[PDB]
Amino acid sequence: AAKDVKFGNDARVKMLRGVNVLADAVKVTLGPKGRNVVLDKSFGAPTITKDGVSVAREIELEDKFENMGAQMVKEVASKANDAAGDGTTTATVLAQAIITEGLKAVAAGMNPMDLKRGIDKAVTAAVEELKALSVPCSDSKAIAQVGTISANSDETVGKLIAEAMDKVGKEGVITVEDGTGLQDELDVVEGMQFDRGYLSPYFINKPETGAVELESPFILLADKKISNIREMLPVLEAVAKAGKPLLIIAEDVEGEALATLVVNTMRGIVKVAAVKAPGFGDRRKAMLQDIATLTGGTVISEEIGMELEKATLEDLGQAKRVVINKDTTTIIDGVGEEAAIQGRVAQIRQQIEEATSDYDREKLQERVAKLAGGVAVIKVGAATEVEMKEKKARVEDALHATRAAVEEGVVAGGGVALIRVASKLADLRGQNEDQNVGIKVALRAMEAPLRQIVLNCGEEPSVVANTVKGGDGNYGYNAATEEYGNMIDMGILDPTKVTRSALQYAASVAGLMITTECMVTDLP
Amino acid sequence: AAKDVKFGNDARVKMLRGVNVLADAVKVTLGPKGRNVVLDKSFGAPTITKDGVSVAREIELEDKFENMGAQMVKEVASKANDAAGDGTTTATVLAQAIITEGLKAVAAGMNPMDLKRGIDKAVTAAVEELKALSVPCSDSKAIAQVGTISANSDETVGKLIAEAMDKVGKEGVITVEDGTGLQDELDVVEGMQFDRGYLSPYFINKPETGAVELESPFILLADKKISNIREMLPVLEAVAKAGKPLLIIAEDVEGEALATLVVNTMRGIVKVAAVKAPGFGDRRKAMLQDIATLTGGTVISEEIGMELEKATLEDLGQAKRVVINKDTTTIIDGVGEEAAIQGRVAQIRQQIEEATSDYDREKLQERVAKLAGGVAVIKVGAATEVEMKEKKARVEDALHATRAAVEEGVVAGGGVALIRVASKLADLRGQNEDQNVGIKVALRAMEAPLRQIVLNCGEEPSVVANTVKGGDGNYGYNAATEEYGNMIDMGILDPTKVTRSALQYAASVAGLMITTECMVTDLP
Amino acid sequence: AAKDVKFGNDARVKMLRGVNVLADAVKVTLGPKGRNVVLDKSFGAPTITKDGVSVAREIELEDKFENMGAQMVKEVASKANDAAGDGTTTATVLAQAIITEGLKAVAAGMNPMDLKRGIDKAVTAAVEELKALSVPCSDSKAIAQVGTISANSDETVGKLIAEAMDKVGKEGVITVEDGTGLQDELDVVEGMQFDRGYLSPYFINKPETGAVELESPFILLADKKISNIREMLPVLEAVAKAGKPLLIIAEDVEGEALATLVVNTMRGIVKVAAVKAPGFGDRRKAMLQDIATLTGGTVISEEIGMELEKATLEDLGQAKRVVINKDTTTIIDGVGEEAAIQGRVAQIRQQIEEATSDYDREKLQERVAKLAGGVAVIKVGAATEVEMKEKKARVEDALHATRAAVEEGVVAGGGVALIRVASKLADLRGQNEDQNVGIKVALRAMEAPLRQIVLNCGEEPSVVANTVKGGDGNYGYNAATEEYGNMIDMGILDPTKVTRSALQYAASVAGLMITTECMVTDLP
Repeated sequence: AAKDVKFGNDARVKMLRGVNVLADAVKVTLGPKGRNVVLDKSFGAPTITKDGVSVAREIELEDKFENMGAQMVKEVASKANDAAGDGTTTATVLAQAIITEGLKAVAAGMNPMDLKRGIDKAVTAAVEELKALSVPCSDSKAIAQVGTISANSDETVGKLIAEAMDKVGKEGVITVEDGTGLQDELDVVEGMQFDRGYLSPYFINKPETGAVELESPFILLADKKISNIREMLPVLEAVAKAGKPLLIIAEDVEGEALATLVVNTMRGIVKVAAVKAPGFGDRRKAMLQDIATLTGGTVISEEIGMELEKATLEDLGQAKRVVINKDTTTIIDGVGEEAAIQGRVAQIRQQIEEATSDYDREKLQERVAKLAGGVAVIKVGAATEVEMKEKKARVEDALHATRAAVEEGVVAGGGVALIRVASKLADLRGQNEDQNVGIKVALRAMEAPLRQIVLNCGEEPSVVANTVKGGDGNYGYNAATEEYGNMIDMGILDPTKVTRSALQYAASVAGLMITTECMVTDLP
Repeated sequence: AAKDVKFGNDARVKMLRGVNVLADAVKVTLGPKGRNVVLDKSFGAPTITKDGVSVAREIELEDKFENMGAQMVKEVASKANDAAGDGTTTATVLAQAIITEGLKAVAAGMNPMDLKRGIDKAVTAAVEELKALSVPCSDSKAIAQVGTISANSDETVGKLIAEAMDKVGKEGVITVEDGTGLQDELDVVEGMQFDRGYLSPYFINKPETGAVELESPFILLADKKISNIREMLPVLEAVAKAGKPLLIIAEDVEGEALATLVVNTMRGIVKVAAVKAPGFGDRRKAMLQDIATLTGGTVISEEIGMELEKATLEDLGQAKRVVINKDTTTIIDGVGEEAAIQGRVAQIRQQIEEATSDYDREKLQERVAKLAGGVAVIKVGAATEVEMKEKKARVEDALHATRAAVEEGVVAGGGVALIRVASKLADLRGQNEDQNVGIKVALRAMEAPLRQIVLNCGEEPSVVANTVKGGDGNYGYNAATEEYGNMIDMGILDPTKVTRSALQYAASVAGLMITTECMVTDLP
Repeated sequence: AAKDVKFGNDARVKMLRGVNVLADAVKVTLGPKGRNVVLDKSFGAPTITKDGVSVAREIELEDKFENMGAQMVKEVASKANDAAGDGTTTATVLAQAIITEGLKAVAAGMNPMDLKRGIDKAVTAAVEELKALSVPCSDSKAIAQVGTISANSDETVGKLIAEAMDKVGKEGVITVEDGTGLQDELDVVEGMQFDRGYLSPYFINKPETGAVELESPFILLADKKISNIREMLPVLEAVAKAGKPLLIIAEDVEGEALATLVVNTMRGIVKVAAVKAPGFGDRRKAMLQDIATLTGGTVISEEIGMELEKATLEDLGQAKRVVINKDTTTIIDGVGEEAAIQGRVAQIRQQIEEATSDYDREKLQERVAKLAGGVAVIKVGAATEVEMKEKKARVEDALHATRAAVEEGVVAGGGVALIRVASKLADLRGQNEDQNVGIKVALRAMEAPLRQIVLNCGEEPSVVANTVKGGDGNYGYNAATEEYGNMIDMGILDPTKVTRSALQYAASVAGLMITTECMVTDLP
């Protein structure tokens, strides 16, 4: 369509107003004294969140140009989220900051392109700086501190999380769902288990709820359904022989097998029952050897060198016992050597370091966790729904933050780290003057986080910042207690990684943004 | 789409105007001197209700922002209803209340987030408080009082309700339907009975209307239909032998079977007839063992280790007699040991405490009531339809209220309970000042219910409230009689559970709401 | 539709405003001190580029006539891209330039048609001129210089490119993809390899990730799928005898074959496995002889004078070994004489020089590179996405530019070359006066590039231009260092070919454009 082009200052200005609106709408939610924003929804009821990125996304401006600037900055808040799911708001603040200044300098008559570089360098610099301050977050305490700090100062959270991690381990999986009650709840799965119920409800062992407890069973794995393919009695009778319970897994099982199966297990002929494998072809199949191997079984390559009956009783796997309901199955413990275990695990290392990451390493580690480690889930408590949301939301950030803290350590919160590394680069210079300004600009913006925080407390951003800059190391203002001191001893930690991503992502765009000289878009 | 963001005061105000509209439109219906509201409907004729939640839902504002506010408070009114189906209006009032004050304090320049905490704490407190005053509602008298009080002071109601509960028991099921005449009517089903008529209309025993009364029959249950599968005479003749009438249940029955059956019961060979089982597959089948075991019969696992004829006359279950029409069957009594009865009941305990609640525990408790207790239904009398609606409505509120009072006890109505526990927390304080205000705010709001009721009587809300606050325990104003006294002895009872939910749900949202600093929505 | 015709000056003016808009919007991005532009997108986020042609495309004007003018000049910026993927901005500058002056001269009352010729001639001349100064770019140093200068002065780029070229050779292929990290990364494939993984995952030789390494295998090539056509064991067993591993290639393979194949390679009968050929019918088949001939194999003319088993073990090709995962296959080295190699290559010469050029000579030289040379890929580093683009973008430009400098040499950048050849034609004349102006016009415009560059540095375009014109040979202003000197010694090189296309394409349209006397289009 016919366009509307704008150059220089006009364009910039527009762009900036755009940015500001977005920014301003995200600032409000920064820090312990951060406030909330309400996002409307034709869908259901409006949403109340303090999650910066959540906000960002909803901002769209009528002014095509104002809008563009907004639509750009929006991505820092975004990328920041994909990186480590937290720090979003914070990040944004820095862009807002950088850009403002930047533009002011371009308006000053400097070459934007050098400004950019000056900034870029000043940042590359600022990063090593942080990696310096980053200190390992390893004890459960520290971890509880980041979770807590992340969840807008909710101890219960960090506390819970810390626990989970302390249990499921390092490669143990952790997820959060809506809770039934109003209290938060932590459930931890032990050993091997999955989401499959029994097809033979009649085959319930001891307890109710479909509770099956095949004492010392022989696990059996397949690659097809069993309508009338019931042929396999050898294998079957082989255990009727040993007189041990039997667990089964495969594409499925028709009543033909079940029926007879019912009365067999009934008459006391053979205590047995079966449940379907995971889910999709490559899925389920991809997950069985593990199972077998675990319990010491011999998966049936219905597709390779094997067949139905085509298999001995010793091929089966063995485990202490099992527990099944109409939706889940669990193995108490399949006697299978660690040489096998860590083995089946070791081969997961390539699966691990994958160029797929998102979705891959996900369902991946899951098994990895079930394959020796543990799986945990958290149920968030809330009276309302607009509450469960917000709540469960913050719970995840924290969940991520901790994950980031662990892999990349932490540094002093309250935006002191940055403010601190800024002083450290007070002597950083570039190829030319513009560039030096470009650097100064950035350093200057690094005070943003801190003083937005302060401002969210109705206090002098500039006065605090000062006294804070006067200090050393981790001397920092505690907005919550309204008194200075050691940010770390006070447990106000920021996972090094977020602080870093926020600065990078922020600049990465701000940088470009301030080098706009023309803008094109459609007509009103 | 292009948005419209609003920050601080502006946003808040709008939000509040929105709340108010909603609230105000729901207040009007509070208390005995509560009035009605009319909800238009393109559908048919307008609706006239005094049900707060019914109203809330209908409120939508043109001002995107005023609307958001309303869309939010609307949820308290809602949740309150999912929780215990009553107190809705009341709940709302508190929010309205909490928010008003809250905002005023934010305007005062206080940190909203502490305000929130202050409130939250003040509430957690207020709750134990109630759990304190809650006293067991067990006698039918009390139960009639909550029903009555619930149904805007209609004794006939509480009266009827009390009766029902007194009959069907504790686990007996109770439902309300539009009645035929103008008088309310209570029907109570005794023993076992469902909604299936006879396929063989010709097989009518004694009375008319298709009235069947097979004396000392043999009940038979299957899992299939019988077109030409008429093969089964062994089992048949076995009874022709015994000379007893026969009842049948299964997926269905074709004339082939019927035809022959007709003349058989006719010529006096075998007095019999049958009727289809419950409804859906997993439905009906799920409901048969129960039938069997009861009368002492052996359901036919047409699908498992069983077939047609394959079953002895002894497998059949027995009962005194039965009564069927063209739409309902009923077993006078199937001699089946209590070992079996309570057994089939005890195993319902897991079905009971189910993470399904809504829809599950319903049809569930139903059978439960039929497997020992009793079932009841109420027919509401009304000349018109616009009446039959309102009437029948309130009837349920009470039906729920009672249910709630039973399980969670009760406390003094007139919003005295709250006003009372408020005084009890006159010394509650929080971590900082803002928080103390936050608390104070909340206590202050707990006078809302009471003084709205008063206002709904054209009387000094503040004057009453005072005298009421001067009193102790359950001293309370009786809006209806316009005179003070003991709220309990007067039978003005509120099921503890509602009073509690209304406060919780109300705060839960209100709290968040007063921490709004920005709002985003689409353009006008 | 009803039209709107405009004649002479009116039309022209409109047409010009149109051009200017477009032009002006592309100028901003010229040179090291070039700035960026933002192209909005309803799609996702806005785009930030410095790529002239990228911009051009987005420009459309509301004024039907102003629009036409823009729609015209737009093609120079365009064609310039199809020609050598760079110089786009620059080209545009010249048109803008030529047109302006031209029109002014038509307004001067000259015959436009001669103006055109004068220009055309002036250009043909200027071209030989360049071809004169063009000097061979052959050393890696020079090659990195154009890369670098093309990628807005990024050495890392020219550096990287220089290397790749220095590896893959002259006919080696080079491509750029988004990298994983933030660092740019260069990967170079050695020998023969394509994008096909193993269908027999179980057939993983040594390493994980599905790593197969058939040591000294026999390669097999076919023209069909092998479900049950398993027939061919003579061929199979043939190698089972020689005890060598085996690689296969054809339409496909079904389990029937795999399954058995599995246990064979398992039992240590015959270590083998297979992977599908390239892709489409003509495709895959097109690429096999090459493979065969390479390893010294005999492709199976399943469609001609051959069949399944119909083929001896000696038909098979042989290679050191192979490397396969779930996605790619690679031959370490098929022992195949060079008489064969360069032969299968020599025949590619006709394929090469083709009238299809685009898409033809692409996938073409690919094999060519794989049939003796080497394949290379570059991964671009970027924190954001809006960065990864711009970055990766320029990277290609350079990738192109080099490609051009090599085949057509280079000349002095900073638009000196042109300004230089301009002085060389100071005595060029044509058939009549108008024509002489036509020439003069053109020469005059060749200062455009230079002084736009200067202007993008906030400096006197005319002042620099002078001092630069006062110089000789490669004396030129260095915008970046803001100081004059030898453009070549400074490594500021422009692939001769681009400079030429830019001038040509520019004039080609400009010329015509200035001979507009009427314009037709639709009504507003």
